[PDB]
Amino acid sequence: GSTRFIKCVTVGDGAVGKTCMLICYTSNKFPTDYIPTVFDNFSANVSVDGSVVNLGLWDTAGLEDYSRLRPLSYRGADVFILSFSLISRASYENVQKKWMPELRRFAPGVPVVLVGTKLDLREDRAYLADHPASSIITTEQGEELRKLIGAVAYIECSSKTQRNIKAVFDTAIKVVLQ
Ligand SMILES: Nc1nc2c(ncn2[C@@H]2O[C@H](COP(=O)(O)OP(=O)(O)NP(=O)(O)O)[C@@H](O)[C@H]2O)c(=O)[nH]1
Ligand SMILES: [Mg+2]
Repeated sequence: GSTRFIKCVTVGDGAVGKTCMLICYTSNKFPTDYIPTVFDNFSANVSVDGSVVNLGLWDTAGLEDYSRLRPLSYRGADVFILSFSLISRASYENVQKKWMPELRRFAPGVPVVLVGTKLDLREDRAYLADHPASSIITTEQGEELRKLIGAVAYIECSSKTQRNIKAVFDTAIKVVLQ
């Protein structure tokens, strides 16, 4: 009758973990193989701050070949999740250079939740030992990116260890409702 339906579109570079995060959100576990390029999702009656909502999750591919389809998905969106990987400075720079400009262009004033993915790798000593320090985005650098591009919230998460997965989508709801 009145339950709000929220269209939330997740975007960001190839291989940052957008699909794993959508899958992890409903299944509460890390999908370790057979990951499709896109897996749309939904959760019903999600209660955030006592308010109940249907959250529709549109997955999008980061692939360059699908760049003309993406704006078709942006149409009618209530909120975007804009993802980059915490162990990829390149993905972080693409947020500034590629993703935020496109969202601003096709969907001005739609709130953006910035999300840094793969938090487990940022905290993994072998991973850190074997990659340049400059590749790694620290929380202060993510929060700065949030202000710089004008996103409304910033969440760091790991699908692999289930850190802050629920917070990503609870934040997506809050930003639409508050
Ligand atoms: N260590 C770690 N790996 C992750 C995490 N999430 C995703 N991955 C790994 O990251 C790779 C890409 O994940 P995927 O969800 O397919 O990324 P995507 O952003 O949907 N890629 P596309 O843009 O091509 O659809 C996979 O190898 C996957 O296991 C995470 O939290 N931690
Ligand atoms: Mg995907």
